[PDB]
Amino acid sequence: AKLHDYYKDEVVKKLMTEFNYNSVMQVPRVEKITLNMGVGEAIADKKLLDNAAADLAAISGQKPLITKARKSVAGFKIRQGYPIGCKVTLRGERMWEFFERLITIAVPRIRDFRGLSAKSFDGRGNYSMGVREQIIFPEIDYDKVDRVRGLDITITTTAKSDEEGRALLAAFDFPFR
Amino acid sequence: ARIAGINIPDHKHAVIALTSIYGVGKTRSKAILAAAGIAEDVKISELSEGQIDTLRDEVAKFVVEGDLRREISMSIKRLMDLGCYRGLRHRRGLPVRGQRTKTNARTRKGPRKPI
Amino acid sequence: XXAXXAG
Amino acid sequence: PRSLKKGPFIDLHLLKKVEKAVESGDKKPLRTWSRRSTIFPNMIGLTIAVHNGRQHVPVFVTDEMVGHKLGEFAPTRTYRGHAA
Amino acid sequence: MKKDIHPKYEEITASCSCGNVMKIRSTVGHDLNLDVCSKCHPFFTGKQGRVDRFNKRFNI
RNA sequence: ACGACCAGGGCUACACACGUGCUACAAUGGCGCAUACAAAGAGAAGCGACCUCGCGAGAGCAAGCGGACCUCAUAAAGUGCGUCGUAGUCCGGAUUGGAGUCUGCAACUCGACUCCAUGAAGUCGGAAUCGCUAGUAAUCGUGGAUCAGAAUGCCACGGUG
RNA sequence: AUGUUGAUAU
RNA sequence: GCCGAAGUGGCGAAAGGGACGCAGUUGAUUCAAAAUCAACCGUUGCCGGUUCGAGUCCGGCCUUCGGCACCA
RNA sequence: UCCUCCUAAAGAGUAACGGAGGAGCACGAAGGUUGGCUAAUCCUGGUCGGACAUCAGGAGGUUAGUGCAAUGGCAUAAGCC
Ligand SMILES: [K+]
Ligand SMILES: [Mg+2]
Ligand SMILES: [Mg+2]
Ligand SMILES: [Mg+2]
Ligand SMILES: [Mg+2]
Ligand SMILES: [Mg+2]
Ligand SMILES: [Mg+2]
Ligand SMILES: [Mg+2]
Ligand SMILES: [Mg+2]
Ligand SMILES: [Mg+2]
Ligand SMILES: [Mg+2]
Ligand SMILES: [Mg+2]
Ligand SMILES: [Mg+2]
Ligand SMILES: [Mg+2]
Ligand SMILES: [Mg+2]
Ligand SMILES: [Mg+2]
Ligand SMILES: [Mg+2]
Ligand SMILES: [Mg+2]
Ligand SMILES: [Mg+2]
Ligand SMILES: [Zn+2]
Repeated sequence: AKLHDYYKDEVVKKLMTEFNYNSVMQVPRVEKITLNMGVGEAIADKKLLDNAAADLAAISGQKPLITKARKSVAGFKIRQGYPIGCKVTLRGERMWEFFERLITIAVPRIRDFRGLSAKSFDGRGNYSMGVREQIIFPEIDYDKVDRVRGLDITITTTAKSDEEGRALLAAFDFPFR
Repeated sequence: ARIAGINIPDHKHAVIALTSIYGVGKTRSKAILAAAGIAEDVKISELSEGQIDTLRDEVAKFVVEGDLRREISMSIKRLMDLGCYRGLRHRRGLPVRGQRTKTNARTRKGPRKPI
Repeated sequence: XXAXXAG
Repeated sequence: PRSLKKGPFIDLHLLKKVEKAVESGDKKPLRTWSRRSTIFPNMIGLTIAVHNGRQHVPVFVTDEMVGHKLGEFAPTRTYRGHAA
Repeated sequence: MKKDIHPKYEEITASCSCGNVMKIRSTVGHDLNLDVCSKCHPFFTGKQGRVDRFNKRFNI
């Protein structure tokens, strides 16, 4: 809610002024934040997937969805419908709380943080970033890590351009290099 | 127990625990602790939160971890881009400090690859 | 043999 | 490395040739044998053709080369792999 | 939210070394004690020459 | 010119194979603090104390000594106490980065040493193979020749045994 | 038990 | 002209998600060579399919081998 | 023997030692119904992650899918949960 309140009170006014929008509905909102773990090694052992899910659950606060292979792929030795990943979709209050926890805590705790890339937009105002270790989230205990395990965050936006996209995140002081 | 963006060991004496920081050896580890005013035999587990914070301030006086790693990486990249002798040695993966390559030099050359 | 000795 | 109290080393023949070269302008390269001479700031810009044993290798002196010896930019041994 | 599938997710304090107290919701269970936060981290705060070297060491 | 002089390079190269060594893989050990007991030897373009400065390699100043006198020069293993607790580690110290010192017209190719950082392989070694019968083997330091500088080699010396 | 061979001239 | 086998390491020859001999290479043993010992190295004729995936299944092609070519 | 296409001359049927392929099953769900859902492929961004895994968005519009050949069907899906 902190950053949701900050969005409504402060960010909307910045983006209105910046882009000279007619309507307030023309301002970029943050739609959702999808955390994904590709757990391709789980073909060997399903316990790793369970542990991966448990980590993503701790980070997010939601029980994750176990994703599965859209098709068989011989390169990675996966058949169709084999569980090879897991995701959480964060929307609303939980999204904003996570987005706080990411910016204020987790991103600082990245090893050798020199800003996030500003060229990591899809072309349609959505931002994606790799987390390389689950240690950056304090929710994970450092002691009980079986394997070091990253996840990809994606912040989906109602921004049309990347300029609108980056401006929105920049208004939250999203740490861009 | 978390200093310089790493989790240092808790059960170890502080002198040893600090050396887990990249850029901190035995001599610095002693200077850090002596500046912070912590006895070397103290286990990091036994320290209070304020004592950890003083150590973080003391460690911050030294170029460590990613600051150091990029200093080193730059210093090597500098040489390789110059095309100085040491540069060429770094590129080819051969001893840089004038050691013999007729024999030994396996640390640089890696395991032997037969003809 | 050896195509033609004592070493 | 050479003591700081002694200062840098350069051949007096090299020094004067460089001093003259800077005074005139960036001319045809300075053909030296003085591989042992330190590269000075005033050499920056000059091409110094340094002996490697058999030929004078052109070295265009940049900022990053300052402090190095001229010999560092003229390799003496030829090697292109075994069985190549 | 569904009932009794999710992690227990409740407000906890997170006091940084710099002194930034927070009140995040989290799964962790207890109050955190952070080493670094957004308000004090080098990048966020913004607290991150051979010819010069030559002139210093020798000074002719 | 197959003679002679010179500068720079090379003898230090490196897919690789072998010989001889050094250092290890640790707890009969590592580290810290304290404290015992040698022999033999060298020294004037030399050995260099004390004192002062430097974390240190060293630097400055300057006695003494051609030596049973002065100097190199604290022997180390040991012993006492503490710590580590079997870990690729407080084992190992390769490699590399940065910063230096000294010798020398000159340390790039290609010196030794110091400081900070780095912290590789290695957990006792396949077939095979070597030395040694006693103050020996094993292990521990010490000195010397060559030498401006440059030993893990060589030649020698005692300690434990 | 078994257990081969040793280039030419000198 | 027809019809069955096949084509795999250097050689011979085994096997819908590449081993065995010999050879070769390195080391050892020997005064030396062999024998021997210890390591190691190589890896699916061709083309197009089927398939998530082909040495492996399908079709065609090339090369080799075998058999059949009779009644007149 | 059986199935699909073509020969087959725009109804049906139609021969050859004509041209091409398949079957001799599977499934207690892969059947019934209710409710829901929509494909291939490529592009852009994204930890490990690569041409191709999982994630996000875009383009695209069934070029997918159909327990197994081919043909005719299939979005109100007959396709997916
Ligand atoms: K014979
Ligand atoms: Mg060190
Ligand atoms: Mg050398
Ligand atoms: Mg000469
Ligand atoms: Mg030699
Ligand atoms: Mg040690
Ligand atoms: Mg001497
Ligand atoms: Mg004497
Ligand atoms: Mg190992
Ligand atoms: Mg051990
Ligand atoms: Mg005897
Ligand atoms: Mg000795
Ligand atoms: Mg001498
Ligand atoms: Mg005979
Ligand atoms: Mg008809
Ligand atoms: Mg008709
Ligand atoms: Mg009829
Ligand atoms: Mg329905
Ligand atoms: Mg149905
Ligand atoms: Zn803070």
